[PDB]
Amino acid sequence: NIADYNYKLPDDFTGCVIAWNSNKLDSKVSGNYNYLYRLFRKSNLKPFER
Amino acid sequence: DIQMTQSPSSLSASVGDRVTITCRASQAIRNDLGWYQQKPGKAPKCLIYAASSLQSGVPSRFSGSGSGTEFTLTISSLQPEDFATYFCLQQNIYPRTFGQGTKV
Amino acid sequence: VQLVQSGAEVKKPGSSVKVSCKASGGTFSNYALSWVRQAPGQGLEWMGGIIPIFGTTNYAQKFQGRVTITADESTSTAYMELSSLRSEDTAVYYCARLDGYSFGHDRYYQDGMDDWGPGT
Repeated sequence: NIADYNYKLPDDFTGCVIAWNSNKLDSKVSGNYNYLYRLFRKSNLKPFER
Repeated sequence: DIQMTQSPSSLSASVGDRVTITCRASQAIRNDLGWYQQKPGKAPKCLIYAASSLQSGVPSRFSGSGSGTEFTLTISSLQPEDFATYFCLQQNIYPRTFGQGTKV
Repeated sequence: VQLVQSGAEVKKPGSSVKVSCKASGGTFSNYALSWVRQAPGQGLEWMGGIIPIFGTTNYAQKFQGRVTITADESTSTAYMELSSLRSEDTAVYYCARLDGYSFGHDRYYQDGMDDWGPGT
C-alpha cells in the first residue's frame, strides 16, 4: 500500500533506504493525528512525483 | 444485485497436510481484504486484518494468500479446534459468501 | 467496546421483528454498525450498516422498503425493525461495529472485529 499509493521504488536505482525507530521522536500522549498519507488510488504510480 | 460465487466448501484433510480453502473473485479490491470464522453457537471472530497481515491473537496456522481474482486459506499443520465456517470479505457493497469446514 | 445484542422475539408472524444492539464502552460516532443474519441451513449474508452522524443508510437487495434502522448520535444503542413476517424468517441475528471512515480524527481504518453479539 506504500509502494503503489504514495511512492514506489524502481528495481534499477542507485543508493538504498536507511531506517530507524522513532518512538522517542514521534510518540505523544495526546495521540499522533498530525501525520497524513494516501491509501486510495485507481492505478499504479509513475516514478518520483507527489 | 450480483452474486460473488465460490468453490464448494467440501474441504477436508488430515493432521500434517495442507488445506487449500478457496475463495474466488470476479473483480479485484485491495483495502476490503479480511476473513471471518464462526463455530456453531458462538460469536464470529475476525481471521485476518488484511491479506498481508494477521490478527493480533492468532497463530501462523491460518495463512491468507491473495492479491487478485483468487484467494486461498492455507494451513501448515491442522488443529483439532479448526471445526468452524470460514467466509471471505470482498467488495464495498459486501456480498457475503458460504463456508463450511470439517476434517474427515 | 463490547456489543450486547437483544433477546429473542416472537416467532408468530403477523407482526414485526426488532433487534437491538448496545455498544457498551467506546461510544464513538460515524462508526458503522453492520447487521448479519445466520441460518442453520444457509451461510451468513449482509443486510446493512448504519452510520449515525453522516446519515447514509445504504441497504442491500431483496429487502428494501421493509427495514427501518435507527441509532443514537453518540452510538450507544441501535435498533432495527423489520416488518412482513413470513414462514422463512427463522434465523439468528448478530451485530458488529463495522469499521468505516472516521471524520473526527481519521484514526483507524479497521481496528479489528472484536465486538459481536453474544447470541440469543
